[PDB]
Amino acid sequence: MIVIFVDFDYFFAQVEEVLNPQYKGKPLVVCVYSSGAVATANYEARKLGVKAGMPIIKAMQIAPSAIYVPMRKPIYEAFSNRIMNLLNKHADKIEVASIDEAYLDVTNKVEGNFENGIELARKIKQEILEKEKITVTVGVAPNKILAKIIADKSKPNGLGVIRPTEVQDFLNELDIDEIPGIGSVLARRLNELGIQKLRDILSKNYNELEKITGKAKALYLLKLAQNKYSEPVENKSKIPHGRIVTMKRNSRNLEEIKPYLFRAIEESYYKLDKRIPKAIHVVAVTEDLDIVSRGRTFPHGISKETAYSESVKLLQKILEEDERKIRRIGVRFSKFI
DNA sequence: GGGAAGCCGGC
DNA sequence: CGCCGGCTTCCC
Ligand SMILES: [Ca+2]
Repeated sequence: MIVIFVDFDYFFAQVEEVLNPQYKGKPLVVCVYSSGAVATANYEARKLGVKAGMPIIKAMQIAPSAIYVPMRKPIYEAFSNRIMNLLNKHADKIEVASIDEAYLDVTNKVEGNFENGIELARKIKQEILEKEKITVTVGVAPNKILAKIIADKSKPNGLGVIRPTEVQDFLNELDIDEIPGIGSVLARRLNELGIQKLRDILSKNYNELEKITGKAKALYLLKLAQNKYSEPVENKSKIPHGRIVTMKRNSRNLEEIKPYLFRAIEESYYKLDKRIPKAIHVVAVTEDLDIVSRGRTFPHGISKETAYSESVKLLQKILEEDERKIRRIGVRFSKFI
């Protein structure tokens, strides 16, 4: 398999500089409100210590010279959509992982030769750069997971590569904390059990391991540690779809809300097109503007009716638990196929 | 079935 | 930047 993973560097900030070039070379911080937080920081801003998730208040007191802009999501979606469309032209299959990440299966495209894959990846960085002035990072590897890992090692504006010949040697010297699913709490204690690198997984009690990691993840690590891990690039998009409609007025009455919720399972569902969700979320935004959501997960796609049936059920649950008044109601679909 | 808990990771 | 939206597993 030949996977190219493409990661748009600090995408929201890059989009702002492309739109407003006078922002280039000065700190720029993109802000998100739900006090607000940093969604993205450009280079000069990051260089001063501004990080994603940081409260705007703390950011200002380390980058007072930064320009702080509000997040303009619809326009970032427009750029992303365009770049995704550049991508799928070069791919057999493309998995959109988020607004700024995509995995391309180009196996059948470079006629199976990893070398022409690397060059394809170059052409792809250059194309995006010429046409959209967006710099991206790419990783080229035999699978999705390796492609990502080496991509993150190559930040920013990079091109990282793990040749099929190098896979085993690479997997071997790989620290355990560099592995997705392995956060701080359990890296800490895989270390306490003598596991420092992914190879150490091979030489361990599978039961003393299992009891802290979990069955499915122990499996994951084993399969990974022996180059027997491979999940395919599914041709799809993981970006949640849905819309939230503003109501006539505040309401906590199930029957007043019900049709509003029912109509959102149209205004979005038409735009949903071919893809089929496994998860439903009713999103309620209070008069307070707080977000109250009840999601459920079903190992089955979602017909128009399977929504309604579980829709109001979840709307119930929301009303039956929160006391706040509700101003807008909506729906979010995820886990597509 | 589905809520509580712990963990990961994106923001 | 330390917090809370998805997944997995424990528990009732
Ligand atoms: Ca990233």
